[PDB]
Amino acid sequence: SKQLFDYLIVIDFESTCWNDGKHHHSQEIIEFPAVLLNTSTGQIDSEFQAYVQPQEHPILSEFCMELTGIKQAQVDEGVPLKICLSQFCKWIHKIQQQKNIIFATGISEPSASEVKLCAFVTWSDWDLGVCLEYECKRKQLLKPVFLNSWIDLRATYKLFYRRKPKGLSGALQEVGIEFSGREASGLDASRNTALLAWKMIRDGCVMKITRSLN
Amino acid sequence: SKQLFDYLIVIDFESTCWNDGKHHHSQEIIEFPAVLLNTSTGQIDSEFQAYVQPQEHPILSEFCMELTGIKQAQVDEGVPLKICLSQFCKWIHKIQQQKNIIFATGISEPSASEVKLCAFVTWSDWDLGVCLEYECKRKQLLKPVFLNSWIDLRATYKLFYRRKPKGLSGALQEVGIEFSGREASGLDASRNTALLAWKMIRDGCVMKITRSL
Repeated sequence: SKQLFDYLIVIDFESTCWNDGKHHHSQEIIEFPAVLLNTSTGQIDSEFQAYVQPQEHPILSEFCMELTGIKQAQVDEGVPLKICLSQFCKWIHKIQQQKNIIFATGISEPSASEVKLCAFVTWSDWDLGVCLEYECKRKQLLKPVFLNSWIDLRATYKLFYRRKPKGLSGALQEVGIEFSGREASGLDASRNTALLAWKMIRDGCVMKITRSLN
Repeated sequence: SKQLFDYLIVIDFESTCWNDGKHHHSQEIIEFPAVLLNTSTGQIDSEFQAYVQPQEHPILSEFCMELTGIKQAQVDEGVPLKICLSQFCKWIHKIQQQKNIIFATGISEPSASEVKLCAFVTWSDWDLGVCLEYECKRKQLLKPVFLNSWIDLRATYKLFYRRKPKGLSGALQEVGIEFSGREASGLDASRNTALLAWKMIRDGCVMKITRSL
């Protein structure tokens, strides 16, 4: 099976959250992880991780610290989301200059092996379609335009293996990949999502864009 | 004090929820309540209630059934969300045929004629700005355009009384309205939210649109 993208960037956001019934607050990203997956070798050639300091609700709840495993001192040393997006773009620009990566849906010219097509992968459409999207609009921040299209890996998992998975853990378990300890979060969840994408590629799944916000 | 809107429609959604240690992002509406408040008389002239059958997670968790008071058989008898908006629009169309209500944007003056201005009121922006909005966008359903602007009663309470309320119950307690027992849910919570809005009108608060999409 021939893949369209030479690299995927897998992202699994962690954010503030509460489950106190009908009290509803505004959620802010607290961890911004990304792993660069090589669709030809299967390895992780580069990683990005930044803890984001919340501004509207800077105190992490016990439910949130229990769910994400993130301690208070980590978001206290972290940077606001605005600075985080600048750091992430610097990382994107770095991996472009190193691996000759562009973000395109296809080359309308004969293929040149020097250029590499890359795409963003998330588990659900929640990361780049809900979490980062509706937070940038509410804080009037500039969202990088290359995060407006991605690959919903859960939807890709459903139509490929022809079954409905019960979360990222359930999907990994059904294909024989079992991890130990608590459910991964942040950079660990991103690495495991990239493992699932690599397993799907080995099984012959061609990763295609599933959602666009344009 | 002269009010801008002649009627308010108060909405307090109930939705699926879990507390099983896992990450949960998409919630589905399971109760669709709405009360029509008369801002001049103080009465509730009409009500709407529909139990919505969830599709992505049709089995209500025990944490959800306990928190909302909704039993599994009620959403089993309920209708999908798509059908629910059609019933809600028929109810909107019905109160239009009876009370001559219109929904208009950028209203800088109370109506002085036969036509009556109405607006939607919810506690916080979560109901019409997060819950219904994301669920319609992910399910590719057509959301009624008149649900694109509303009155955040929590924000209106904060800037009017100049104090931080501890939830809808905390807000009611601070204005002398005290309830006992479990936290209300669904249609009961909508009536209690409309009670708060009526008292705020009595204190002189002019209800204004706070959010528009």
